Amino acid sequence: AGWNAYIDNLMADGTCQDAAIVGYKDSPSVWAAVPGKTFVNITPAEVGVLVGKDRSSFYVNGLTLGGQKCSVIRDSLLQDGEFSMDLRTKSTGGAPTFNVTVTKTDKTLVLLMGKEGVHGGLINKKCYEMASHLRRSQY
Repeated sequence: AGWNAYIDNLMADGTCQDAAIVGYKDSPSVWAAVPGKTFVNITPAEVGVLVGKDRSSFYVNGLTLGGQKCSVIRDSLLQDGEFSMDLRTKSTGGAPTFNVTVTKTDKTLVLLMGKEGVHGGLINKKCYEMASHLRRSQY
């Protein structure tokens, strides 16, 4: 239990839709991602960009979570006093956008997917709290 409560966020959040707490260590794992959507399918590929040591690439093209290309809009996933990253699903050809806030601790990779036409500020608040537990988790 506990992790499922940060999954109870997406459900209790009237803004978020998906969510993925992912043990992105050597071998990645889904510590608690709402299954049936896409994030839970996070492998070291989508995590290779969500956490890759690369210092410039994906900040302009977009990350990938379960094969879903989102787009960092304030890369601060590395604890420079933030660990939050606004990577949103950007549209192409009159498509609809959506947003995801992705937070990171010292051993986990929390993600917060969310979309009603989503602004990307209340998800940024719900990822800061999803990771607020992973920060109180000492992981």
